[PDB]
Amino acid sequence: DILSLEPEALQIADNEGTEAALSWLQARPGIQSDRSNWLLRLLMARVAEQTGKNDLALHLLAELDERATRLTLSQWEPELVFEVKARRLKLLRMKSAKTESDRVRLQPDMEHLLAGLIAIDAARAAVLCNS
Repeated sequence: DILSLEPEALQIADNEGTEAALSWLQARPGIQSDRSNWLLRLLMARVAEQTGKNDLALHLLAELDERATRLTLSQWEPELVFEVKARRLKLLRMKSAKTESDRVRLQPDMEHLLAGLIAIDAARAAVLCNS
């Protein structure tokens, strides 16, 4: 999107020091979600490798790579996985009211999905707790 396109951090690293460029990279206010949180260290790695440091680039990427083998299913792209689970809840309110004898066990199939949404976006889920 936008967070991995910052060429002006190279425009500080050749005026102020390469330590000062890494200090500039953390104090940008946009880094909220885990996608832009992870790409920022690669941007820190690009500034570190370009100007002649080339040893901090390993530890910037190794501290990147351990948590790179995570963030799998609903961490990256939370807008997509929220579209999946909101449909499985909206379909469960149609299948019942024809066999009224197995509705005593639908509640974990709802209240785990209904707790699967509050871990993603608590604002959009509040118009789904209606009866």
